Amino acid sequence: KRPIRLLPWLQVVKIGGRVMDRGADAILPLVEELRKLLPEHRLLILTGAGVRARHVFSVGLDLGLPVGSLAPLAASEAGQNGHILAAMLASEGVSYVEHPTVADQLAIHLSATRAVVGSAFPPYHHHEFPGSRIPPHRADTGAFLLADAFGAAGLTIVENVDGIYTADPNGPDRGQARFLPETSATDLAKSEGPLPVDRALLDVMATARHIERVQVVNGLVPGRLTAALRGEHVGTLIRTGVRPA
Amino acid sequence: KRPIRLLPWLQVVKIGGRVMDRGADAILPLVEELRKLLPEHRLLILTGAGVRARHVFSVGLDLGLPVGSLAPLAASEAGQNGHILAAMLASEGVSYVEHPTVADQLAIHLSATRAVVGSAFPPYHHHEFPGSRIPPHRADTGAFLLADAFGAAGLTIVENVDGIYTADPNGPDRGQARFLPETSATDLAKSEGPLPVDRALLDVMATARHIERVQVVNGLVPGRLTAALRGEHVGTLIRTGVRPA
Amino acid sequence: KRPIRLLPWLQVVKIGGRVMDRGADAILPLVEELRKLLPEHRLLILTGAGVRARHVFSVGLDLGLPVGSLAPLAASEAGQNGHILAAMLASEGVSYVEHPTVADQLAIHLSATRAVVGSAFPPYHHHEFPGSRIPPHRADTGAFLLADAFGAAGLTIVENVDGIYTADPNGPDRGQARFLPETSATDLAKSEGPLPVDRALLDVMATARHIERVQVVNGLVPGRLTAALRGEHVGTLIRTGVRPA
Amino acid sequence: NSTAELEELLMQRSLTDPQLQAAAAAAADFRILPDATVIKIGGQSVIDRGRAAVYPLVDEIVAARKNHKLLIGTGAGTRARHLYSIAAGLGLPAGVLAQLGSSVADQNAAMLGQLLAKHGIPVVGGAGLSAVPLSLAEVNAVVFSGMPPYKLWMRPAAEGVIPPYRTDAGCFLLAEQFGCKQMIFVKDEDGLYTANPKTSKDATFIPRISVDEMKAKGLHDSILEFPVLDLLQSAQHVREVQVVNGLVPGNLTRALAGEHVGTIITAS
Amino acid sequence: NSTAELEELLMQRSLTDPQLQAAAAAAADFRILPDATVIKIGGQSVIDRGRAAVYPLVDEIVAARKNHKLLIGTGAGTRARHLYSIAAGLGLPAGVLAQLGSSVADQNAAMLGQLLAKHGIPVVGGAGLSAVPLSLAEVNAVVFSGMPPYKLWMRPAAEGVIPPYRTDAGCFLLAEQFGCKQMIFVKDEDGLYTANPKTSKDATFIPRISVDEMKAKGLHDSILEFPVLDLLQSAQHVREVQVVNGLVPGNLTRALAGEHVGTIITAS
Amino acid sequence: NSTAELEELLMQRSLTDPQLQAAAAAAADFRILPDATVIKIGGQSVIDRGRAAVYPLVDEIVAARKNHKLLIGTGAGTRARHLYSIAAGLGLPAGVLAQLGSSVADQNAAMLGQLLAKHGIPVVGGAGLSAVPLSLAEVNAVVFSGMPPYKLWMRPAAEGVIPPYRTDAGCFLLAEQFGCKQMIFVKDEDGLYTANPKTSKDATFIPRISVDEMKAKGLHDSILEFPVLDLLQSAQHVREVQVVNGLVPGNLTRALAGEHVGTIITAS
Ligand SMILES: Nc1ncnc2c1ncn2[C@@H]1O[C@H](COP(=O)(O)OP(=O)(O)OP(=O)(O)O)[C@@H](O)[C@H]1O
Ligand SMILES: Nc1ncnc2c1ncn2[C@@H]1O[C@H](COP(=O)(O)OP(=O)(O)OP(=O)(O)O)[C@@H](O)[C@H]1O
Ligand SMILES: Nc1ncnc2c1ncn2[C@@H]1O[C@H](COP(=O)(O)OP(=O)(O)OP(=O)(O)O)[C@@H](O)[C@H]1O
Ligand SMILES: Nc1ncnc2c1ncn2[C@@H]1O[C@H](COP(=O)(O)OP(=O)(O)OP(=O)(O)O)[C@@H](O)[C@H]1O
Ligand SMILES: Nc1ncnc2c1ncn2[C@@H]1O[C@H](COP(=O)(O)OP(=O)(O)OP(=O)(O)O)[C@@H](O)[C@H]1O
Ligand SMILES: Nc1ncnc2c1ncn2[C@@H]1O[C@H](COP(=O)(O)OP(=O)(O)OP(=O)(O)O)[C@@H](O)[C@H]1O
Ligand code: MOO
Ligand code: MOO
Ligand code: MOO
Ligand SMILES: [Mn+2]
Ligand SMILES: [Mn+2]
Ligand SMILES: [Mn+2]
Repeated sequence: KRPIRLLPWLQVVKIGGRVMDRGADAILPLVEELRKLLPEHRLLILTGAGVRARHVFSVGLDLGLPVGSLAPLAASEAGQNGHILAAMLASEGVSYVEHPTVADQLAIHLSATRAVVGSAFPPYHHHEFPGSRIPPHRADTGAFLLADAFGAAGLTIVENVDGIYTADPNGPDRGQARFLPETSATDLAKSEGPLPVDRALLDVMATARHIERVQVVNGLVPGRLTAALRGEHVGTLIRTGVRPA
Repeated sequence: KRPIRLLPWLQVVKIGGRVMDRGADAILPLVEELRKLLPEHRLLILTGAGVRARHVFSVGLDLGLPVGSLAPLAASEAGQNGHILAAMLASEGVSYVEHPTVADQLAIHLSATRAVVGSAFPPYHHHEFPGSRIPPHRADTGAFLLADAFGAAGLTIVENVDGIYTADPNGPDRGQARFLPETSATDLAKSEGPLPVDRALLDVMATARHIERVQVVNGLVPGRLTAALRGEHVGTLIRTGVRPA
Repeated sequence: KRPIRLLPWLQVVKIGGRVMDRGADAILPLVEELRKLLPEHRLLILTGAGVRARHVFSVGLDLGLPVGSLAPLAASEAGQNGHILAAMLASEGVSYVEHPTVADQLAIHLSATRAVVGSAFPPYHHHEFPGSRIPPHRADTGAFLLADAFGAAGLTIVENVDGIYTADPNGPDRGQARFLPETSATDLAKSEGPLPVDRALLDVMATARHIERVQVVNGLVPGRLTAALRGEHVGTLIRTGVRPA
Repeated sequence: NSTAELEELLMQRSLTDPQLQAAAAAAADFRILPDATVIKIGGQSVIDRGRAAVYPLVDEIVAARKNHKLLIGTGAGTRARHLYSIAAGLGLPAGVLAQLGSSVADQNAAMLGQLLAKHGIPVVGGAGLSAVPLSLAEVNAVVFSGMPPYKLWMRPAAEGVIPPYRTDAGCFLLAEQFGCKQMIFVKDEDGLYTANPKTSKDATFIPRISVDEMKAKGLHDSILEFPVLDLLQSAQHVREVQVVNGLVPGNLTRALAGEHVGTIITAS
Repeated sequence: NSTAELEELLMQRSLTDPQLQAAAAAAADFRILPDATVIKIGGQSVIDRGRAAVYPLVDEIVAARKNHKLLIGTGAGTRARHLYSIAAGLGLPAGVLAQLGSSVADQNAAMLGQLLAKHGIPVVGGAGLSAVPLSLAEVNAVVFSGMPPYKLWMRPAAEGVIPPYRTDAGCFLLAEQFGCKQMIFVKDEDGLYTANPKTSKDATFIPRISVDEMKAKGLHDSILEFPVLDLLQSAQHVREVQVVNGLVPGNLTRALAGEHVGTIITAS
Repeated sequence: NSTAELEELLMQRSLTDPQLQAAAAAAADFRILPDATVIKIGGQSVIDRGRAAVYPLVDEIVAARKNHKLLIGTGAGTRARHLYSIAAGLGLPAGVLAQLGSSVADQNAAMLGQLLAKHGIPVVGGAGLSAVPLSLAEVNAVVFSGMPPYKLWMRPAAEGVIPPYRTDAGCFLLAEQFGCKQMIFVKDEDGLYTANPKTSKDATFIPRISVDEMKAKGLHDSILEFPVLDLLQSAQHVREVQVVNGLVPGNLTRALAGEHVGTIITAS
């Protein structure tokens, strides 16, 4: 049978780096919403990287650096977003916790306080996989690997758009972009074209053991994160293909 | 007068590495018993090393390595047992904590949560004492040094046998092995022959300042650990020769 | 406008290294007073260095070492004082926490327990400023930088004298030393002559954003720390020149 | 293409955008340690065997580092299998087993490193660069633990909780990301056979084979972790690997000299 | 004065006592790394520009370390400015921004260090000595991140929340406290001008100037962090610095050879 | 005996079993750093004395490392005694004092190491191997803090809370476990006397003595931590130590050259 759930009562929330990139205008309402959620859920809040990782990719690729060099360079930006977000929640007892602490001591930290913040990137470092010159295991992927390894009650991905569309809704084909209320990871993996989530997220969903659904919701709309953590359908649901025991 | 007690309300429990070696059949009932004890006691749970340290001793000795090399190699196996045991208690808020954290931050960690797990080996590393080719300061010894330094309310040693016998009850002289309900460390130190506890444990008992009795109980019998933590006599009591103030 | 307060509910208490130097006669009553304050306040207790730093300055200066070498050598002594003080409060759930932990994880640690102890020295290390051969950013300075950066509710400096005098009250001009119940940092900075607080404390007070007053009180008189944390005037008040929003 | 066009895509598109992925693929290719060779010393196949296997390899490492820059990774072996068995029986997930396996590879690195210390060769951390550049320049070799640092973020296999990326994968990925010239796996068989030589009488030795040919013969999981074969097909810098028998005296030395001992597995 | 008299003051007086301060000032003066040069490679001015700027400087570093011991610190640049902007807009204080800026300088150190790794030059921690003595003795150079380690204890500026002590200050303080012989800032302009050359048509080049003269001309915050100018006036060991254009091929090499390229800024 | 018989006992018996203990005693004996000498520089006896004592020893270390591989450990001294006094008066246990003493030995290592840094000699961690193999191969010396890492697990003495295993024991144990060829304690007296030379008029110098003879003369706790004498009797590799006066110019140099300055204390 499947492995046990280590932290079955845990809710994992991944905050997009590009949400953080919007600054106070986006972060202050999200922090207020997170504050209200602290008494309702036990939260592991994981931040992605955003635009600064694109800059370091631009420099690193111009220098010729391999994908195992670019991966920790990008992960650093997710960590900086996590320190920023944690600083905003410090007065609620929330702090940033490092990867080794998340890996081995999360249980005690969530006993001390209602939420902690960490980096959503996984620590693949120079052991990132070759193939693409862009690190494949990024913030969505790391957050899901963690949530599923813990057997958490859910993973909610907080985006700067309503969810997944059939095309980039801020891109050249924006006009034909249709919103997808629900999809399966296997269907997404068959599609070509951009997504708001890592392609590697769909791969780790295929080998997942616990998380059956991940919702992508618009963190720029107050209340959607709160609704999503109660299972209300306010963004795109991704079925992982895990089925119940 | 004797040094103060740093953590007088602490109960220290040392889990034998060979108990862990039995796998789920032994570990699951022990984890269930530990879960029930979390609301009753403030627990520092320390794991020993077991059979994997014997393998690394076999390799290391074949390579000629000195006792200061073998000591951290064995300690690593106690740490792995601690990570395994902590993972099983994670949903109760229990995590593994590293040696420096145990040494300097145990008070805050036991304020955050009811129990933590650590390695029972002491960090003697390459400063292990010479003499024997087998590291003398092992899991029983480290657990006692810690319990007595903290001035803890007790140390209970959880074994794969009922207690100490006059001979190895799984050995060649098993037939003449008589169970010892109670003994003194000084008497044990005078005896030759194997024991279920480190010989160095008897030495550190002689210089102990607080712990007057250590009970060795069979962790393979559900309820003996619970009884022992209430001071009920269900295994072998070792009198350290500390006397009350 | 001014930066937000990260930990507005925090009280910071700096314990002079020379108070610690007096040993049990001074430390035991202070520990008893701190114990009684744990249920009243959320405390960050920061220890200074005291006489041992003077010894290492004597050796280091005799060896010709620059001020960036002497700064971490002195900071080590404040850390040792912090470990001593924390050990005395361990049975109350209090532990020493390292500088990186204070900088990034203080919120979660004060959620786990009522108080923590750290080093009052800032981690300037070999990046200490040149000019004086004596490290300028010492225990008072580090404690204030932290308290003001956090936006803490106060910083109280616990001394071996009643407060600031017009001359060293244990020095050659002791006879003309007049007690100063209240002063401003700018006035002190204009005075020449010794003070019981770092000269650099007055400099960081000039750029402070939150802390309006710091009281220096005699930790050798039981009850003055307790009174000072309630805002009662029992030592020297230093006005920083911050004004309310 | 151009740097400006790549930077534009990098700012404006998702990293998943195929157009962005294609422009990044045209970037220049820097090899960080192009003159170094990565060697994996097997845990079960070599170090677990003790003095008779390890001491001759120590002698070869010492002789080889005069003419060759070496990154020497260690396997895990029977103690990791014991830990995997305990943890798997408890229902623990692959991410938990990954950390347990890494401590066994660490133990093996420390034992090998202590035998090499008097020759100046240090044990260094495996996650990245650490003391590698300085040591490679001075003493021409370092020892590291071969387990990848994925810990709780280890990708699970399709079935079971055994971490699929273990010390073959760890050593291979470092060779690949440092752009090393050569990757040698040191095991306890002369190379790849058409069947497991320990449990097959009539297995035939294979001097050279591609990954695709291996898969077409059922040998996907044989002398190398099958995930390593897929990593090899995606590699930018290390497009073949060599598997040699470390129990044959001089086999490592001869492999470093360019002799075709063992089996050469090619990406294509 | 005497050691006994200094020790007496050290035991009996506050460290604030002017008599104690004066006796400590008479102590002998040991230079820890007197033969080394500290170089700062600008973040915005060099590393952010990519290959065209960085690769020639890598070549110069490699050539220079044959005759010169080098401590090479990195700046932060545009990613730090982005982080400062986000955090400042949230009301975060200078001590929080300081830690964010340090991670960008760390990124730049890692990128530069990976280009130098095959030449044996490591990336080392910047807070102090670390692997510096051994590396300087063997491979004659190290790379470090230039941000000072003040973190939440960063002194704020008089106005605003931008950390005033950034990577110019960090590199300068290490040169000063190690007693290095020379401090070279590598930026993207030939040196100091009477006005910002990027936004002024008629700026005039200044080959040599004192800190006091700079302040009398409004140039307190120009090509160097103004706090660095005050640190320089208080310095014991490094009483002048040189600012050179790293985009000019050979400029670093020529500066290390004693050529007066760029601007020499003197403490007095 | 045989490896199989030892492995059988190792699997089947308690480690306390005398038969297992005896078989392990027959194992081969590898010396990790057989050509190195461990030197302890006293805290109270040397470093606390400042320039007049330390600078000549720095010169000797620099001259000696051309012909000798050196591991240089530091003592703690008067600041540790102050900390022990404060903590003991509070009722704190030996395990707490042990950590306090280690920070003073660390301070002394940093001061000594900064005087040696321009000669390439680093300060390294004392718990084990760290940067020792690489540094010993290149610059022939390292500095480390001499306190053992036992921290809260320090064995207490029979009486009192002073840690019995301090920097003499720490340095000795590293010499023993690395299998070094020589262990030299550098103190402030010519060697062992029949009484404490600082408080006895008529003490007689002892050039050579065994541990047993020392105990029969009441000298168990004299110029060396008495626990070190018992460690020496149990040692496998270092069966004698030499105690020399570091205040005599050239005494360390001459001791390294094989001259019998000072006192040789033998295990038997
Ligand atoms: N099919 C799609 N559906 C929705 N958004 C898409 C799609 N394809 C591309 N996008 C783009 O992805 C953007 C989100 O960008 P991205 O996923 O890189 O940011 P992020 O998740 O905040 O960053 P990080 O991965 O660092 O956390 C959306 O604003 C949208 O423009
Ligand atoms: N006199 C004795 N009384 C009881 N058991 C003994 C005695 N002598 C030997 N033994 C053996 O010791 C075994 C326990 O082994 P051991 O003490 O090595 O394991 P452990 O405590 O689980 O391991 P670790 O020390 O790594 O925690 C018992 O099962 C028994 O066979
Ligand atoms: N103007 C002054 N007013 C009061 N005390 C003064 C003054 N000038 C000097 N002092 C001296 O300063 C002493 C306090 O010393 P100091 O400030 O060094 O100790 P501390 O604060 O305990 O140490 P640390 O800074 O390491 O925490 C007082 O006992 C007094 O003798
Ligand atoms: N077709 C095959 N050809 C050769 N060897 C095979 C084949 N199939 C299976 N094997 C077995 O695979 C083994 C190599 O894997 P093994 O795990 O022993 O190496 P390892 O690197 O020591 O692993 P670790 O280092 O993790 O312990 C060989 O000992 C061999 O018996
Ligand atoms: N009077 C002046 N003379 C020369 N340059 C000036 C002057 N005033 C302003 N500058 C500007 O200052 C810049 C140098 O500062 P800048 O922050 O770019 O360097 P940096 O070291 O790369 O910073 P970082 O490393 O933190 O990114 C020059 O590019 C120049 O445009
Ligand atoms: N019989 C004896 N012969 C020689 N010296 C003795 C004797 N008995 C006591 N001593 C004293 O022991 C001292 C050596 O111990 P001491 O603690 O000073 O050395 P240390 O290595 O500097 O200690 P630390 O390094 O921990 O400060 C000598 O200074 C000497 O005065
Ligand atoms: O990172 Mo922590 O381990 O808050 O107790
Ligand atoms: O290891 Mo921790 O220090 O749980 O806060
Ligand atoms: O130092 Mo800690 O981070 O008590 O959880
Ligand atoms: Mn996204
Ligand atoms: Mn036992
Ligand atoms: Mn003071």
